[PDB]
Amino acid sequence: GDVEKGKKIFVQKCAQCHTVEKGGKHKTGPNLHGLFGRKTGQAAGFSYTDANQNKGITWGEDTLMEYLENPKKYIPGTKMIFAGIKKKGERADLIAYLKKATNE
Ligand code: HEC
Repeated sequence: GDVEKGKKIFVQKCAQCHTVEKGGKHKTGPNLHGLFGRKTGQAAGFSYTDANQNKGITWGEDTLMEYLENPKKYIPGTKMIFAGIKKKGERADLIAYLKKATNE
C-alpha cells in the first residue's frame, strides 16, 4: 500500500468520524490510536454496540481488509454507517496509512 494515497482516502472517507493520533478525541467513532493489535470494542471511553464489543477479533492488516470492504457483513449490527471501500488497492493504501498514523 501507498501511505500518501491512504492518507487521502482516510481524510475523504473516515476523518469525519475518527481521529488517529495518541490522545485524539473520540467522535462519532472511537479514536484509532493503537489500532493494530487492538481487540474489537475495547477503546476506553467509547460507547460501542454489543456487536462491535462481541466480535472477538484483533485488528490488523487482514481483519481490517475484510472489515473495510463491507463493515456490516463483518460486524452485523454495527453502528458504523459506512458502506465500505470496494477496491482492494484502496483498502491496502488506507491500511498502510493506518499502520503508520495509529502508531506515531
Ligand atoms: C461515521 C459516519 C463513520 C465513518 C465515516 C467511519 N466510521 Fe469507523 N466507526 C464508526 C462508529 C460509530 C464505530 C463504532 C461502531 C459500533 O458498532 O460500536 C466505528 C468503528 C470502527 C472500527 C472498530 C474500532 C474498534 O475499537 O473496535 C474501526 C477499525 C473503524 N471504525 C475504522 C474506520 C475507517 C478506517 C473508516 C474510513 C474507511 C471508518 N471507520 C469510517 C463511525 C464511522
